[PDB]
Amino acid sequence: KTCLICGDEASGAHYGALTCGSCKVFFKRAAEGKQKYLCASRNDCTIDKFRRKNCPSCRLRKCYEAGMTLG
Amino acid sequence: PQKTCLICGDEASGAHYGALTCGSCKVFFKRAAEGKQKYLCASRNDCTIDKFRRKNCPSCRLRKCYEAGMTLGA
DNA sequence: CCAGAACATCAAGAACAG
DNA sequence: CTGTTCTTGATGTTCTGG
Ligand SMILES: [Zn+2]
Ligand SMILES: [Zn+2]
Ligand SMILES: [Zn+2]
Ligand SMILES: [Zn+2]
Repeated sequence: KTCLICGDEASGAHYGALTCGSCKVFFKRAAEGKQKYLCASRNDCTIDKFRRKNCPSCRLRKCYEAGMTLG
Repeated sequence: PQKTCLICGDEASGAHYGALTCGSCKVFFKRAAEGKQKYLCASRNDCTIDKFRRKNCPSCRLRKCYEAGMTLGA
């Protein structure tokens, strides 16, 4: 019943596994406009309801990594 | 011959609340400075703040400030 | 020159529309 | 569900009085 990216709330399957409302919207806007998001630390940046915004780079790869795509 | 931000690195504005800050940094501080922002760091309070990633970790940023010795006036 | 106020952006997460 | 638009907090850049 929970997201597999941020771990918050699941809304359904989108471009792959379960995602939160935002993780859905994020993944697209993100992977499409190809923006080299660079982590600010050591890439392990824990992502969740509270922090997911803090670092697109880490969030984004968590997507590809946890299975996700555009088609 | 260029003055640089002691916090973000962007083009420095002036001596604000304590040090050579960038435009935003000045403001950024004052706002959060005294307020319940409750910013949360991602990793270990040791991120690297530069003009293009200052938005990422507020916590670290502000902390860097307090560390650089900024202030409002006690 | 600087601390603030005032006016202007960005972008994330929610609410919609098809 | 997926594509698009709206709302709003967090930020940024100008404009002001002392
Ligand atoms: Zn999520
Ligand atoms: Zn990160
Ligand atoms: Zn700065
Ligand atoms: Zn941080």
